Amino acid sequence: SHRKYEAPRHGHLGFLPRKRAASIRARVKAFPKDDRSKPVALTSFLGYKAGMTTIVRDLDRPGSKFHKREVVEAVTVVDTPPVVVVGVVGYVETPR
Amino acid sequence: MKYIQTEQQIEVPEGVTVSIKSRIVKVVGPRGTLTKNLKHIDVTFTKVNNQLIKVAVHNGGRKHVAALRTVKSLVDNMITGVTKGYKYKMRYVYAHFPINVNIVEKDGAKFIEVRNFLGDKKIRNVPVRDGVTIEFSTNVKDEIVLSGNSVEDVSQNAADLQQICRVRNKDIRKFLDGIYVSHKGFITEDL
Amino acid sequence: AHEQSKVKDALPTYLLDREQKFSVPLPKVRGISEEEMFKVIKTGKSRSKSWKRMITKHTFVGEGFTRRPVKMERIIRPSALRQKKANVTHPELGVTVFLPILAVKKNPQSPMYTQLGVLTKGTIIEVNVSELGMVTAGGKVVWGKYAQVTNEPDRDGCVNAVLLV
Amino acid sequence: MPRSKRSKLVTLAQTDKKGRENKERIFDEVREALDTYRYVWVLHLDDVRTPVLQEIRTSWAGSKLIMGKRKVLQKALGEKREEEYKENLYQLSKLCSGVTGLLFTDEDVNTVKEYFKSYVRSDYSRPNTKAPLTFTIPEGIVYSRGGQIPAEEDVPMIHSLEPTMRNKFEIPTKIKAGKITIDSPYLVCTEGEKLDVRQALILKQFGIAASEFKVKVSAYYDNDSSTVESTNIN
Amino acid sequence: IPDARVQPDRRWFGNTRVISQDALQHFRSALGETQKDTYQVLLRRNKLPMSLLEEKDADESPKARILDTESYADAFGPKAQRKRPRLAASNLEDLVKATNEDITKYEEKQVLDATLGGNQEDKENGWTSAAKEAIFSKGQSKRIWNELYKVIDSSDVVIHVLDARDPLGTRCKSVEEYMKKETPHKHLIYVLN
Amino acid sequence: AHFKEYQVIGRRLPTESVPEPKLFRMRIFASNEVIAKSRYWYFLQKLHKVKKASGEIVSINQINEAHPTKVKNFGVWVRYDSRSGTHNMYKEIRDVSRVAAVETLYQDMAARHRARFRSIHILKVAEIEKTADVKRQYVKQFLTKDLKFPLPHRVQKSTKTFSYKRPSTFY
Amino acid sequence: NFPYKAKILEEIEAKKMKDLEEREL
Amino acid sequence: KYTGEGFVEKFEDILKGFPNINDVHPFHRDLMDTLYEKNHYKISLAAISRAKSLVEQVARDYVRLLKFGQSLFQCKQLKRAALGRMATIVKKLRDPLAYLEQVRQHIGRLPSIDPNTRTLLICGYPNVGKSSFLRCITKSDVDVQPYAFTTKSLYVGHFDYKYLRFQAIDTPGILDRPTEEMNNIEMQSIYAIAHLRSC
RNA sequence: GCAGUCAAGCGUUCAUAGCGACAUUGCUUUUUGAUUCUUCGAUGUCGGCUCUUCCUAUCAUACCGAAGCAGAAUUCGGUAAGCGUUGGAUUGUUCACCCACUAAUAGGGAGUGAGCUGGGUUUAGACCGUCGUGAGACAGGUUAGUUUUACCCUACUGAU
RNA sequence: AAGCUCGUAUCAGUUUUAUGAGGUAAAGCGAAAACUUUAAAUAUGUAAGAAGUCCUUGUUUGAACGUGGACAUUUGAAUGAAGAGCUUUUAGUGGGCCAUUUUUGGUAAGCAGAACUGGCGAUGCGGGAUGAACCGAACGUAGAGUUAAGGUGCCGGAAUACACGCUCAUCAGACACCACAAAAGGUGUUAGUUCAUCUAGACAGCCGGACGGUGGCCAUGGAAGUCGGAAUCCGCUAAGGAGUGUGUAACAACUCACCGGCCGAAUGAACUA
Repeated sequence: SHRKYEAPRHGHLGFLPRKRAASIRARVKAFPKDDRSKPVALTSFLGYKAGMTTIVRDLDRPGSKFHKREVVEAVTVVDTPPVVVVGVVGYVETPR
Repeated sequence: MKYIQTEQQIEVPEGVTVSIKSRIVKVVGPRGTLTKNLKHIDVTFTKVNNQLIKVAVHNGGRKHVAALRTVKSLVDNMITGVTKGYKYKMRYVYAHFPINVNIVEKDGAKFIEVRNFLGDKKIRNVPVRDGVTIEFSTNVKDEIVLSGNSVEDVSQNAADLQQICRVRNKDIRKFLDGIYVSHKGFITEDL
Repeated sequence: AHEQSKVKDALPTYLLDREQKFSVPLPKVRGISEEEMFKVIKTGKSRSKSWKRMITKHTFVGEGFTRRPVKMERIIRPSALRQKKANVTHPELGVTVFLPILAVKKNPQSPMYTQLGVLTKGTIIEVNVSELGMVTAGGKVVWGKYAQVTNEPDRDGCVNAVLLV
Repeated sequence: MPRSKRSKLVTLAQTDKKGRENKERIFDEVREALDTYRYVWVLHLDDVRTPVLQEIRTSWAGSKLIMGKRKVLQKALGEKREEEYKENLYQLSKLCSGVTGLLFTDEDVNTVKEYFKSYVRSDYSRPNTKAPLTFTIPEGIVYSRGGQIPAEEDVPMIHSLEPTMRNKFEIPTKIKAGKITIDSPYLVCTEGEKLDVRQALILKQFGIAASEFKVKVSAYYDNDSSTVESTNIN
Repeated sequence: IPDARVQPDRRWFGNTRVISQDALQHFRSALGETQKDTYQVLLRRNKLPMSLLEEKDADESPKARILDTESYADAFGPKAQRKRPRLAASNLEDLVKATNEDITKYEEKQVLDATLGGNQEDKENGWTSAAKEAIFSKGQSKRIWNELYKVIDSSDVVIHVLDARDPLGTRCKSVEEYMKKETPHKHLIYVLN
Repeated sequence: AHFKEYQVIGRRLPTESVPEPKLFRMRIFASNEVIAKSRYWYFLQKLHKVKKASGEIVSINQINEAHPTKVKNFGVWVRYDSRSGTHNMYKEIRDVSRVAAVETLYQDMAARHRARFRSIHILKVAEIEKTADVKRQYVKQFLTKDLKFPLPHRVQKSTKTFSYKRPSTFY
Repeated sequence: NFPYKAKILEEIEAKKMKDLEEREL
Repeated sequence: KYTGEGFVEKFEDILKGFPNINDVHPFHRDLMDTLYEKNHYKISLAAISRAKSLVEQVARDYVRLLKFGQSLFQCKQLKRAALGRMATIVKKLRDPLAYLEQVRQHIGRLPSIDPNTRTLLICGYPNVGKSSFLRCITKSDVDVQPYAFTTKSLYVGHFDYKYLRFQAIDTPGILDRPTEEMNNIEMQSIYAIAHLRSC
């Protein structure tokens, strides 16, 4: 007997297993594609989530319905003191 | 039945020198040089003469002898492209929106850029294949000329323009617009 | 037709340009057993009684039929399987015509079915041939004649009979 | 024959292949004419319109003109002495050089030779010959004659001819309100041009019969004198 | 499994029912002369060849089959042959007066139907009347009608109960005509409850 | 198996009403004497109603090629009964001996027309005396003047599982 | 398509005499 | 049930699509009678209606018979019988559908003449040479070249005069024959003249 | 379906002894879309709540091909299961059908028989109807009516 | 079988002989293919001796035989074997599917009845990957050899053996087959059969002719071979339809079918596997 009324799946099967993360600091599993023509830059940073607050933004979005109108937005404040370099790691590209 | 030996003859003209080692054919003549990799066909060449070359298949089936005439004709098209040269002429026609076909250097490469096809705001970019020359005839309005030593490249790039301006979701009995190959010929005309 | 083109029962003037052993045709047919004729109907709250019987084949039921009371009704003849007409094919004249059923003369399986008037393959039925315009010598016109049912109406829907001329 | 072969396309038409017996009939008619008539000319009519041939054939009745396969006529007259039909006749089958006709006759040789010297009718400028003129198709709406009668005297070319004008004739044609139209004058050929196929197909398309036709007559066989005189009126 | 055979008998190729010509005139004349009294009921019908007897009279004949003379392909299409109207009027002026009458009739029809509608104008305001309630379909249920047909099939006398308040409203004529056709031998009686 | 060609000569058993009956001979291709003699009896059954029990074998003799080292064009005539009827066939077999030609034809019938040795009837085998009389192109292709062909892509059979050189398909 | 058709044809046509030459004394 | 419903749906589409020829304005009625035979038109749509009723009846009968089927074989035969009966119903309808496709293609192309709006017909011989009254007084394309009938149907154009909408109709042309010998092409012109309240 | 027809072929020895594809013809409710707005014994209890997956025989969305396809829309067909496929009204239930919304409201498998539940298998109460001399049983109809893991193994979800 | 009664040579799931048999339909040669020869089984009934035969000299033309004697042990075909019927008496057992071969009747198809014979029951073992119904196989404990059926790339003991062909499958096949879906469909490949054409030039290509009465008759706005209905003939021919299709409002033009020129040698069609 087929399913009588079709309904979509509850949840996402690509976020499995829903286990505890192995570390508190989440890994970066992909970094932006390296372009050797540009100067040397850092592809990420580390900070601490401080909290949230409210922003009024003067929205300049042409073609929108809120164009040239103030819009109240929620934002997240991440406390980011400077991080200090302490090492280098070199990665070779191997068939494994 | 397996034919004991079937042969075809590739006649080389006076100004052309062809070099064939391990079924890689280089053809050189007045208009430049062409090369083709024939290593997927099990076929045997032979210089019977400075003006004739014999291409042959020993103990071949019905599908294998079907590839001799293809190989001979491909080498022949090479020779005609390197002496006479191939010249495809395309004519673009329109009803209300005039097609604007220009040649632009996008990123170090060469492009045919078709604009305003039936009023499309989309810009259609057709890359120019290497060795194909895109020229705009002034004597006739709205005609493109493609020329090159390789019939394959010229014909493919011409067909690329033919298809980049395909009319979608319209009655093609009433919407006659597009870029059409009018004439396939040789650059010379007459020798 | 093309090459045969290149190679090169009288009627009156009002009928030109108009046209469109005593053995029975089925002397022996497949035998239908009583358990295939009749479908057992259970009654009661527990389906515990099984005397009522339901005919699974087509029947001709007559012209003044009424259903006897359900308490005294054993042989069930459902109203859907009751056939009133059968399209009869005349062998000589080559035409088939939708003729009413008048009676069931002989069901080959058993006389019980003839009494019940079931229409199966090979049953001899009497049909109202008054449309066909058959006249016997002596001037009487034939309006009733026999026909053998040549198909299995249970699995065809219709009753197809051929006329016994 | 093994598979993947071209399917022979047949249609349902009336007329049938002639076969061997028609060639036998031509052979025997040539033989009997050789026995009957005296003078037998060989006529070259390589590209001849049928009304011209029928007028030539009816500009005399007491003679006979026989065509057919060149090989069957050379056979009937005979390839060589070992297989010929009349004394010194193989010098004629050596002189059958294309579309050849045989003119059996009793008319005096002077009459026939002057007639075939002086007979002429116009034809289309068939390809592979020197062009007898030069016509440039005018710019604008092309008419049926391409300007050889004036525009008000001619009718516009059928719109249905434009695909042929554009593909088989390579003329850069447009359709402007249902009329074939070239934006610039187009020359087809020049006087003295060795015509290609498409030039002569264009000229025939406009009904340009500027060229002329006459019978190219080579030697004739005199039956009773049993010799052949190499007349040659090209 | 029985041995279902049918013997070769002469009885099966003979006539079974013949009707005399004189009996045909008799019954054909008697059919018209019969009258039905409401208190007479049919106990049992004579088995008669009604196909030879129920020949009514007729003042108009069936319209002719036109597809025999001109086909659909001849009427219209790429191979159409119908070039002239097959019933062209005698002259122009009778055509004109016929056209005037047709236009007058059509426009009067539009006017009279304009008295029935403003539902067309409701389409200008785009609403639709409510759904038919399922409670006004009750009684048309197929199980109820199956039950009735069992009751009719099993009854010799059928009482049709009528509400004396509005009998014609509570009269089910379709069942009456079905019984008059299909079961003439079952006796309808009205009871004015 | 590997064929031999026999003549098998027989006759009906003599009678008071007939001394010395007719002697009948067939040329028969078979692996050995016993199969060939049974083959004779089967054909003699079919040709005319002679029973094996009513007759005898007056001789059986192996027939060898007159010149078993001269390549001939053979024209072989065959009827058979596979797979849905009966047929005539004619096969050219360029070969040295009649028995080798016959074995080649039996292999061809097994390969193409899927017919067993009992389904095949050899009707006549003839050395084509004149090369102009050969009719099949697959045999007529080896008769041409100054015939040469290579054997391209030689595959070398290796008695060793491993090799220390990439093999060559030369000459 | 047998090449020696005419030869075997003539040979077996010569062998049609025996079926009628000998049977009667 | 499903096959019967499918056939009935196609037939209902056909029947509810095509115009009711006796309910349209008399001008359109006479135009459609001229172009298509009115009797053929109605007969074909009636054959469609008859096929619809018969297919409904076959579906009902064989649903009732399947209700008493005792085996997969008998029920399969009953389904095949019902489906074949619908098939022979439809195949007997070959000619009306062939007629109706051509009618639908043609009737969907016909102009949009409004009998009641301000119209003016262009009779006689307006289209001569390059000139044509309908090409010049309104936007519309009408073929012109001097032969007797260069247009075989009514052509409509439109223009505005004093801020009002007008339609102009080019009639295919008339010959001076009697009414019993005029063809459909000029019955179009005559019906257009006789019906449309015009100048 | 029955009864014909024709004959590509088959049999073959005789193509008339017979078979026989395709094609076709008669039968089915009245040729002018009116009716034919029209119902007629399923001895069947399965069905909804939650939830997952698969099938493609695709309803939608993607891309194509063919149509008098002007445009707009539509019809028919191809690849295609990636992704969706509703809210209610109804009656033993379910489909149907109805109303509407929707891009569409596709069709199915494994389904969820003591995961949870409604009617029915619903057992001892009772009432009416039919039959039976009766005790009673049924052509019926109506009503009320306890049902209880896992703490074992495995699976699965998370955790050492 | 506690048994004993003769074991005296008594038989046989077989053949042969002799005679039936369905006398089938076929011999050729009949006065005529229609019987009368004649011939194999379809694949099974009877008989083949020593308690049998001969002679006798008596009973009712008559042969049924009373009675006494001889035949002698190749004692009456082959092959195999050591064994009696019972007189006596006792345990289990009466349930059941499958296949073959006949035979009768069947219909959507399965099949249903009869008769016999095998398999299983009670039975392992080798093989079919697996297993009631298949193939093989005379079950004590072992050793050696050889095999059956099935196999020999690797799993896996055993030739990635030799040889002749065929096949390429965008879900091959490895598989049973007078089994079904199964009759067909395919510009896949291979081998064949029949017929036809061909140096009087074949197939494929270009090129040319493709005509004249004639725009045949009728129809109608037009209809000229080509919207249609009926004719469908003649002439001139090498050939050319009162026209194969594209086309035109009608014509024009192009086209094929049909000839012919160039080229040069094999090709086409239908069928079968």
